[PDB]
Amino acid sequence: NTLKLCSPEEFTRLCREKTQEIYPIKEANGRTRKALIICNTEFKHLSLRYGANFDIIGMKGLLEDLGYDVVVKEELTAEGMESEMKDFAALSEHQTSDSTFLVLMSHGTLHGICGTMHSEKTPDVLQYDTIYQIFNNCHCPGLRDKPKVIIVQAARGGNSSHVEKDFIAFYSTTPHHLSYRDKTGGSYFITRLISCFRKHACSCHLFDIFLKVQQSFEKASIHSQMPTIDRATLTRYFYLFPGN
Repeated sequence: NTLKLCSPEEFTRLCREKTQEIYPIKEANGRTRKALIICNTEFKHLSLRYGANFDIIGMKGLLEDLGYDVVVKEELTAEGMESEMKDFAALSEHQTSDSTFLVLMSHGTLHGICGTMHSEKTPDVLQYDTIYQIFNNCHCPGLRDKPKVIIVQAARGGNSSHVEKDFIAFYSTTPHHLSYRDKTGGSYFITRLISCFRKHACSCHLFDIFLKVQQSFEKASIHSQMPTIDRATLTRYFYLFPGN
């Protein structure tokens, strides 16, 4: 419904009692949190992703209610996705932010996300691996020691050096499986993620929220779809303290 807010009190208490178990938060005055959504709907050779727009609008609304200014880029090739993420990684405003969310929504393969021109004769895939190199500590100084949260809405095979740390990835389903949409076309993963954030971001850290999303797919099955936490290297709890 609406994003529920953390009291200033509960904010200040947790930042004081658990200072070394929590990611530090910037107060909103000079804060410039940034978030990126990449979504491909139409494809040169692959089925249309009807309803993807509902997921964009829902997740842009969630991120804004959590204090992020949201960049949305749509219908990209793999090369274009690479280019936008590098431009996004280099943005001044990460210096005055405490975190980021990367939301990727397209057709997917086992190890990558598809661009608009992808086909098995004309492969146009961005490896998920490449995301980690673009945003790591070496190549994105603005987000060092800050949580980089990746949300991936995609099928996962159903299309018929220096330190890496402070990442978490939340995939809509498990490897080799598909993700499903309701009769209006909205993704179940996105719909339940949004409502779970809106109820619990005020009092739960990120990993606890992800887990409640996964519990809902056990309590209310959707075929074999099970959101998956992947390649997680967070070193502290990530509280959002909405409203602060």
